Amino acid sequence: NGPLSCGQR
Amino acid sequence: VVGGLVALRGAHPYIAALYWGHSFCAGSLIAPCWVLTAAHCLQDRPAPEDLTVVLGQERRNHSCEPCQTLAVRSYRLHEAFSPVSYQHDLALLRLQEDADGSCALLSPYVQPVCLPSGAARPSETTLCQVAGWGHQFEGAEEYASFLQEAQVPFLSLERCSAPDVHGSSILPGMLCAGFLEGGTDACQGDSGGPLVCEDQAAERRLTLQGIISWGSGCGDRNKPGVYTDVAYYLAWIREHTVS
Repeated sequence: NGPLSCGQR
Repeated sequence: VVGGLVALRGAHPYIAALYWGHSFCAGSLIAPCWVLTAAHCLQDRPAPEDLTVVLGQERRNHSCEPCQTLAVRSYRLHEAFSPVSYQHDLALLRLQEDADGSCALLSPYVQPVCLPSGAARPSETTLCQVAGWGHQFEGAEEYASFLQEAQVPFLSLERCSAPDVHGSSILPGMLCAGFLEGGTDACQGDSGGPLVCEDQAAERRLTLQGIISWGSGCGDRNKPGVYTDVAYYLAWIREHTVS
């Protein structure tokens, strides 16, 4: 799990 | 919000509610210790101690079970904010950390919203969501109790700064969203609230791209709501957020 990146994919 | 419906409890974890004295404003959690709101909400420069921030709230001014109430350590309005033109209408709220050094206690109902890319070129194509506890119509007696949300399309500046719509009023740092035919819009008491729009580039696909700022009427034709362009101020947010 953990946090999901806000970075562009 | 006009032309919108009630938002489900888990729909808006990033929205913040700001209370002080007799006034009210909304805001967006952009980081566990940082809330982004509209500067004109604080143009009166009320003391931080007076300020109260409530996260994970669904009903306005109602205590709830995932509701978290926080104090405001300090806040900063944009240096170039004008109370006349509403240009540069954004402000940062630094939340007060507790004994554990934590500010916002993150949960499925309290989570920060992703900041926008900005480098991307937004077409009118982009669809957005606007949320708030403001009036549901221009004549409305009272603010909404439940959080209202509405789907609105992003509107290009060139179209926006058009004579028919808002004309000269629109300035750099501003963006518009809504239907020129009207019907759905942000309304008074929605100020400071989030405008979350589609970003296909982003992994989360949804970023905070606007702060509810101003407009003329609620939902009036050819008079879309005007927002602060968050992407225009990323450097400013980075710079003072880092503090």
